[PDB]
Amino acid sequence: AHHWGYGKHNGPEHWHKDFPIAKGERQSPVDIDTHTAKYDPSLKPLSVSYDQATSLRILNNGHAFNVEFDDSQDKAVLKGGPLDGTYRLIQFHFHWGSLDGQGSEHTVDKKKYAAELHLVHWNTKYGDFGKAVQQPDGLAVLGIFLKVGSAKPGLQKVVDVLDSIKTKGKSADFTNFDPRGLLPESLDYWTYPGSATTPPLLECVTWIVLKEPISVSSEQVLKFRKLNFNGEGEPEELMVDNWRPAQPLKNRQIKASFK
Ligand SMILES: NS(=O)(=O)c1nc2ccccc2s1
Ligand SMILES: [Zn+2]
Repeated sequence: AHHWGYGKHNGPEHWHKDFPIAKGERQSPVDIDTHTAKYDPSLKPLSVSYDQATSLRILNNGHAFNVEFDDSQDKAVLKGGPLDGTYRLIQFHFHWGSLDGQGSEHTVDKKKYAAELHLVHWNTKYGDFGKAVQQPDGLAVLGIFLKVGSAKPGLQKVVDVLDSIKTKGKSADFTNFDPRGLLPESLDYWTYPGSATTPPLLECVTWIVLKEPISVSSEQVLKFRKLNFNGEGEPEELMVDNWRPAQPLKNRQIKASFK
């Protein structure tokens, strides 16, 4: 079974041994060089339709926590932008640092943000998530940077439940959470073809990374950093620095939706 992580012996630099696609041609995340990203006037506005999103549960999976959604019909969908077709929200999660100066997976002109939110959606033309991840256009991940400043009121419900899912394998009911409260004002974005950022690192993702970060408070992110990678009763390993660093861009172009 999987033994990868973000510790001292099993971290990103080791993943390729079990998952050789780690050294593939379309791996994520990447550094976004803002000057080299070309404005593409053919890119459409992003359609984020979360009005009917139905959250169910929050889970500490040992590498992050996932806020899970009922994806058994088109309730919360992403379309437009660079996408063809309709992509259904399945879960969101975050990556964050041990300090505010790191935590994001994507970087912007080498800048690291304190954290990064990933809203994961699967292409409905493939019928289920597990089939979608086997396709080059199977997933669309909306990435949103977090900076530390003013609190995000829409995040507080998430923060407050974390004490109940401290350790790996714990979950809690988490209904009625509205992901719209995690979105910045602007939907300007960068897009490129890439991969999942955790094993198995499948090359199935159209990345949509919003330019505008959301602000969260230092107290909010401090509570992320109280989570544990370990299971109950095991030696405490704080869940921090659960980010994969930037990977080679290779033969890819990053496009901008904005001038
Ligand atoms: N961190 S992320 O790319 O949003 C992501 N990682 C994974 C791993 C397995 C399946 C899907 C995804 S989507
Ligand atoms: Zn992620």
